[PDB]
Amino acid sequence: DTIAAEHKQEASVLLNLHRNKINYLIGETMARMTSLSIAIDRPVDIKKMQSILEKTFDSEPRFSGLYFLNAKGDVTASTTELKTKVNLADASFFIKAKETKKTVISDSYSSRITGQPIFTICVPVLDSKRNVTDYLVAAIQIDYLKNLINLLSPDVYIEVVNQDGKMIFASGQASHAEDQKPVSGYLDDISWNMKVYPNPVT
Amino acid sequence: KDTIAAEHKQEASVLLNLHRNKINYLIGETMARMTSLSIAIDRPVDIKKMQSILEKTFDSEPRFSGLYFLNAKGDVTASTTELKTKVNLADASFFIKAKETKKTVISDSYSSRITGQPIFTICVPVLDSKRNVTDYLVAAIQIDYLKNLINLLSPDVYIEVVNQDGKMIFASGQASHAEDQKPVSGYLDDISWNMKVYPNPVT
Repeated sequence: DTIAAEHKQEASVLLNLHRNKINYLIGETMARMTSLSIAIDRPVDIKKMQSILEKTFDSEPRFSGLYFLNAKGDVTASTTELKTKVNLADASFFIKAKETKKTVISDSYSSRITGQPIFTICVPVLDSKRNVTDYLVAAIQIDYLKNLINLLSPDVYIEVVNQDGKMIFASGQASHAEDQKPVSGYLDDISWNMKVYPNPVT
Repeated sequence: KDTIAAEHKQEASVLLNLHRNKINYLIGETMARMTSLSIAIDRPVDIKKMQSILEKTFDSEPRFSGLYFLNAKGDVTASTTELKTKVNLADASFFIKAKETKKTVISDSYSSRITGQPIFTICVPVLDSKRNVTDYLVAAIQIDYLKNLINLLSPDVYIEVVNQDGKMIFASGQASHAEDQKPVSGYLDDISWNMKVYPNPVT
């Protein structure tokens, strides 16, 4: 009954290793975007913004894309080469960012631009008068996070789920989890619950 | 029991990673913050606008002793700390290393030439397009702030932070608690600081 105890500890240690890596990713990304939003000289040269987004996005496989929105929510700069004009004024994160005038981290969803699952960090750009003028938007690929976890822990079963039971992603074979209770824990900045299943004793 | 020992040894290995990761994050996030500045600032750099960005950045960030901006010569030309007499940092270890390497540098701990407090600095060279160093972003962080961070979670364990040469960076907790214990220890990612967490003893 006590190889079990060790397997439960190993799980708890994976839980922490893994939340940290993701909490870092998100925290660092917010930090970068916040820097950009402060350092932009007004009025914004859209071409200049574009080159900065490209420099930033280069070599960070984490990013699905990075985008700049006008006050109306039209994508005005984009690391993804667009085939139509895109407007995001209807996305919850947009609406929430506009309202709160605070940074926002969205739930997962399927990218309007790339069609794959992602979640985004949105940072409104403010005025002297504290009006939102523009929005910086970084989108992170969910699958990137899956693989991050899957390469370090292929033989554990780990699922991440949001507050409403939506499956964000799952790593490993669910078989490795049978007769197991999972060790769980929420992330810092999104309300995703990670669940790490102890391995069974042999 | 030996059973309860291995447990406390692990309670401590859990603390090592917890705290290492917290500092590792603190440093990396700060680097990222400065890196993004160098990238997005219009060049050539306007110090008025620079001065304002540093102030905005230093806002709600008890992390910092201060943010500074240096020119190629090492003169502090923007600062979040009200300066009396013109300051130059060309002689600073980290400055020399930064000019040289044209890469980000994380200093060891030392006493602030500016605030007289114990700090360590992150120095990010600002490069022109021909890859020449034109300026330097400098972020100073209070060692105090880090002590508090550890203390906040584990005020009842003994944690020692020491550099590659045996210099005490800081200690958190009462050393009484370390008696008869071997520490679970490990180095940070971006500074050569070795963190040592001493298991709690048995009831």
